[PDB]
Amino acid sequence: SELDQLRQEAEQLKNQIRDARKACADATLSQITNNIDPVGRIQMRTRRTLRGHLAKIYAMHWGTDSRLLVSASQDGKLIIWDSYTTNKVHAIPLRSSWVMTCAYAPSGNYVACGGLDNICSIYNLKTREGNVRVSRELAGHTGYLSCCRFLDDNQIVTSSGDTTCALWDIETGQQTTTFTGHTGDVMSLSLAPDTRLFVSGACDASAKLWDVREGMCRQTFTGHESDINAICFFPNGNAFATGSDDATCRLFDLRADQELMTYSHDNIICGITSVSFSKSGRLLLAGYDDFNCNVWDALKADRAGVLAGHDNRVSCLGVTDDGMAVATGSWDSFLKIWN
Amino acid sequence: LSAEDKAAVERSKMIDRNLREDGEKAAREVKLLLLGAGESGKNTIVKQMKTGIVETHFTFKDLHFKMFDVGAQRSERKKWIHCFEGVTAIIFCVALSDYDLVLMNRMHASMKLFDSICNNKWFTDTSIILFLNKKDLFEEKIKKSPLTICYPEYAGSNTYEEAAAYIQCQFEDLNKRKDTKEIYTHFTCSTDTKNVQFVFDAVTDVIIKNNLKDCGLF
Amino acid sequence: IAQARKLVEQLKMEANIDRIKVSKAAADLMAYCEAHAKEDPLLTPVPASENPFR
Amino acid sequence: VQLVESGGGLVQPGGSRKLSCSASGFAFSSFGMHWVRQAPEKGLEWVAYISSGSGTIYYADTVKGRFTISRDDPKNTLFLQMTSLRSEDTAMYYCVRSIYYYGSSPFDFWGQGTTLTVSSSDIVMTQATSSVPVTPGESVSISCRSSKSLLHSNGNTYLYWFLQRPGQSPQLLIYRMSNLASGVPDRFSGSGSGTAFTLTISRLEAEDVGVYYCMQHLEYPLTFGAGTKLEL
Amino acid sequence: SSLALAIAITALYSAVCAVGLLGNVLVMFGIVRYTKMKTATNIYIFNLALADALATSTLPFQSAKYLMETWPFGELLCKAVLSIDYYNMFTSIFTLTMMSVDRYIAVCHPVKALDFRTPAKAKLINICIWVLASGVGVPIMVMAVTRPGAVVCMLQFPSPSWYWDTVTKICVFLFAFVVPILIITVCYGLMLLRLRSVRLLSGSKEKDRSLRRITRMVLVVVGAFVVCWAPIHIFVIVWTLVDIDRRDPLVVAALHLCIALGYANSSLNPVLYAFLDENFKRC
Ligand SMILES: N=C(N)NCCCCCCN1CC[C@]23c4c5ccc(O)c4O[C@H]2c2nc4ccccc4cc2C[C@@]3(O)[C@H]1C5
Repeated sequence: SELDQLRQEAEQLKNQIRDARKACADATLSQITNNIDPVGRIQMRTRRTLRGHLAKIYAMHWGTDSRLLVSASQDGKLIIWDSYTTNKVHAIPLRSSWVMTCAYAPSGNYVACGGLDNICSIYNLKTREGNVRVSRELAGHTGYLSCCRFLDDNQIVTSSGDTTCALWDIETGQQTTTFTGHTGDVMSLSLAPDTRLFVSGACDASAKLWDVREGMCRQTFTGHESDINAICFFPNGNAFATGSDDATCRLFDLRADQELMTYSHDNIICGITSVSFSKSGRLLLAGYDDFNCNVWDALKADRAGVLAGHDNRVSCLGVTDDGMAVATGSWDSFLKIWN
Repeated sequence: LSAEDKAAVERSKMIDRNLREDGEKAAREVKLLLLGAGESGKNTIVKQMKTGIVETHFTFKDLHFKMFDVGAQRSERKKWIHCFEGVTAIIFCVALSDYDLVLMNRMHASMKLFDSICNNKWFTDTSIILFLNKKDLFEEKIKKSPLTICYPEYAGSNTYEEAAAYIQCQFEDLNKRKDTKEIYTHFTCSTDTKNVQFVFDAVTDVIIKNNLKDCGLF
Repeated sequence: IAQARKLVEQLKMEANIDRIKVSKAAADLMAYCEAHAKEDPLLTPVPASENPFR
Repeated sequence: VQLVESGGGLVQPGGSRKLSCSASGFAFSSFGMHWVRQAPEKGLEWVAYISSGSGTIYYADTVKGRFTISRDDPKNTLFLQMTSLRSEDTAMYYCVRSIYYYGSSPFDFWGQGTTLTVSSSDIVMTQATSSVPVTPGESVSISCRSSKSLLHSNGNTYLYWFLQRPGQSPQLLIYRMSNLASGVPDRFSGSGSGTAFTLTISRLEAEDVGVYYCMQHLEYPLTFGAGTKLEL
Repeated sequence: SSLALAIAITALYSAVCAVGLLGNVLVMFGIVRYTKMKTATNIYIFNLALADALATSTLPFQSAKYLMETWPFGELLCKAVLSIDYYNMFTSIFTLTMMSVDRYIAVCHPVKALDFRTPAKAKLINICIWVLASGVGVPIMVMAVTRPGAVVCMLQFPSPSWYWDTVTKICVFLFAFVVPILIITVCYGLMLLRLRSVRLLSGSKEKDRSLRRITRMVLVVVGAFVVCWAPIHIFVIVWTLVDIDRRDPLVVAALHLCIALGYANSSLNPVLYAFLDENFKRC
């Protein structure tokens, strides 16, 4: 009969943390930013359109140099674009055409992808031969690869559909660490700027912050009412933003362990597929399923702009390291670069 | 443009041409998604050709088929089923030999899965090829175990034909908005090689329908 | 059975963190967004010559 | 990666000869291929270029209309048909592979070369230094001047630095005036602007004795320079 | 004293010319800015619209010919107009025939159709159709000399001129009307039989919502072709065979009414595309 006692203890600890969070809450960020000058409207237009994909684009990632990018489509293709001149640098076939994530190594020597085959494939782009060959195939996830980001050239972190995250050493192809605790399917993964902590959003309406070196969850955030599909970090590493299928973005803070803002509108009934900040963190760009992106003021919770011009659901969007452009990849088999 | 810039453009055009050729070859290809319960029987339908999801490629009557099995994916279907929105057909394997076995009746679980997949928002006009497996076991089992266990409102003859037709009709009745949906029903016989041919016929119809969408008189 | 003990231990570990007030976090976010507003090519219009995407 | 040359030999003027290059160890069909010749006592001059897919073909002015360059991709082999041979064609011929995309490594590998002997404007590229004595453990700077500025409007300076050891094929050191080559130690440094460029060896070893060449890739016909020999 | 007839024929010509020009311009604008030309059906409708646009250019010329019965535009524009008429007639008829054959392939042979119906193949056979009518348009422009108590502009066949004219007219009737109508009827009938066998049968909605509509569209296309091309062909045949008062204003009015029916077919094909093609109706 100790299960009931343990459940009561868990409820008591939940009440304790809720009381502590309520005691730490004094004034909302909206009240503080009621006196800061807003931006009336931003107007970003398409400077570049990248064509060549023959199926739905499911992921894209920028390079560190903010000129090269990698896009993944479910036609079995991973394309490296030179965004400046609309040039295709590499077209990598995949053994499995079911790809839901792609990553660019910070050094630019490797790319990664994965999906319904439960395998994270790492491809080497700088070979003595002129082709791009597969460097390794990390296996050991019982669910589909939802996201993957590069710690460095030898370390990778993967989010999967078996309610687990993993940290792999690429050279040995083995799981250095496994992060467990999520009740539902982990759908997103964002790395901190110092790249020592990472947040993962899952289908149990929960975002968890993990320490990579130690391997345990530091804090758990639960404000959403549906499955979180997108996660991203503030540029200062002390806050993050989550998008879910309840049509609401939410900005949480780490050192306060609360939610700071909610970005929602009564005219939006569709989910959020991907979110991304700006370089200064003033703008939050969120891709929706109603075929267009919305640009919110991160401190004023106002829809500062709309990025329309996609004929299908915006699956991914990214912002360059220097903040010069925003690249959106939707299901209409096109990528659009906005400035 | 400098010389290496022109050569880079030439490289881009070459791999664009290769991309177009690969896309045409993939567009000449028909897609089947295989679905069913664990004990329903799928290995009997993939053995008549002669971790992760599994692919089976075969060729019948100058037509290339890929069949995807997602039975090893123990996760939420609602987050990767839109990857199969463009498939030509979905094959659903339902066993007839497990009407009296509970593993909750597992045939009722098959009906629930069929209802969830058929009325999905991503499968508004995707054809169902319903294969009802284990007819010999059904004939050997219906002679002693009645169909009242799975269906209380049977009220019919306890023979093979009546019970089989009742089960088939109970599976057809789960199809809401059946004007734009078509369900093909076949009874799986192990000692025959015509089963894939049936799929071929069903597949052909979809192409014809798609061709009626191509010339603007669908 | 041990999953309940594991989650109780995890909740106890997560309950002991020191939390700063919401005012401090709000001021930190405002200071970051005001100390990098000039170096934001999307918040402010960019010159045509300096724009790599023409 | 092997580029083995074959053919060559002794011919009479007015004859014809086919030079063959067998490629192994790399994707031949994706690369562009150059034929570059070297006179018995002179430097290198560029002869011919075929692109990937055999779409773009360039020739030098002294060889136009007499030589043809072809490429068999299933056989992984490169041909140079040679007609109306004269006394200026006595040379050692080199096959060079070059791949062209963003951040590429052109002119990276050179074949051994085959010897052909017979019976008896554009950008002018100058290297003022010649036969410079050097000492081990000391830095040395090699200069290269151009008639036209190599700095394109996209921010790329199209200067390539090559090294030829005695009795050996040339090897690539610098791609575009700043960039080190793969397998090259961090002792060579490229710098310069406009028409004037320098290559600095910070510490000199015993394997750096050879002839250094600077080439332009801004526009065809891809002029090389003279030799900057250093041997001590 | 056929002033009312002259005004009516001029008004009909102006109406069909304006309607055809507007419809072809709208079809071009739609195929440019609505759906990219990436399907064989779009390719065929594009080239049919281009043929109709080139054909709907001699309306003032025949209007002036009917009004004044005197050709002031010389052997040069006689040759140009006659060559344009022959070329566009053959091109449009062959494009309709190829559309019917393409639909028959798409329905009755789907496995081979997913390989044959490439946009590149469609462009190839359509260009072949365009250039095969050049072999008919070139002799018309090469050999057509005016010879005016009547200003008359028509082809000067060598001796035996009557034999050559009869051969030319019989050939144009057997290779511009009879063979295309047979091919269109056979292809559409076999396609409709195949669609009857296709599981669009049964149900209270499928049959009368799809198969009846497809049969209606096929019947209206074939009927438009027949009732808008047959009268002028049969009038040409009876004018060559049976003697009649070629100087009668009523006979001239009947000729120009048949010409108006042909130009009405040219202006009515985009009407059928706009108000009957389900792809254009949806998208
Ligand atoms: N949709 C389009 N693609 N186009 C728009 C409609 C174009 C209609 C006019 C086409 N045009 C072609 C040439 C012509 C003619 C015709 C039939 C049989 C024949 O053998 C013949 O040859 C010529 C002729 N010769 C005649 C010779 C003597 C007397 C009268 C003649 C009338 C015609 C009508 C003709 O001009 C007529 C039909």
